[PDB]
Amino acid sequence: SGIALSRLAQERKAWRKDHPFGFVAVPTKNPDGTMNLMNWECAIPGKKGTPWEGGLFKLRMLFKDDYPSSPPKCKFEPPLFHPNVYPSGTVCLSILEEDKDWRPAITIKQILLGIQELLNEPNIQDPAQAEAYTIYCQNRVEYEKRVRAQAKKFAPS
Amino acid sequence: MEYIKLKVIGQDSSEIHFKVKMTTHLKKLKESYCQRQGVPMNSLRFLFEGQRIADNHTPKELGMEEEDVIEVYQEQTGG
Ligand code: NA
Repeated sequence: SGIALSRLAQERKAWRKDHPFGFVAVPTKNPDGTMNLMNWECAIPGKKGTPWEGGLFKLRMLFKDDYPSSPPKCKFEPPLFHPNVYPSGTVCLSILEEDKDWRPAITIKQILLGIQELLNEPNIQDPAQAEAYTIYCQNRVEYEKRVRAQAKKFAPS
Repeated sequence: MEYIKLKVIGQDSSEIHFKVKMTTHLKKLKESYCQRQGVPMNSLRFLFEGQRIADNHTPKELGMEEEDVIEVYQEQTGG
């Protein structure tokens, strides 16, 4: 799709110019050097001043041919312990839905930043992962403990 | 011619090959090449015999033939 690819080229150019510190977002390069902008390997740094700090969490971002009218799908690889990430790694987030808060004007920067913020402040209106969710609500201590062990597991070493 | 094979070569010696009608505006070829490189349309320039290829140039106009080479460069260079 010319429309999707022309926008993803703009996205990639802007990312290269300037993006938020610690964030990674690299379209997939084919064995032959040519580009697949429909599949991006990303990383989210855990937010500073929070139990997430220090973790660098890989997420894949997949675009469909009706991008930017459609959102990407955003998948943590591996899946993370967090109330709003399904056991699959797929992120439940309203800006990732046409029928909720996705609009064409949302950029990859805002997507990644949106998800970094979600990591830190869960939406209790969406239990995507019932055990992370139940612990978040009923045992914040155990929740914070698991969050710090997970940040530690995914800290660059 | 009816279709001619055009070769697009960059600085790295990589080639991508297009089958195009002589009649068709070379914008489509440019558009595809940029797509394969993952860069905007306005960021690359394409030259044949040292002259810039316009969007509405056709292989017929510029006198192109089977296996002719188009050299591609970064604008500026930038981009
Ligand atoms: Na959707």
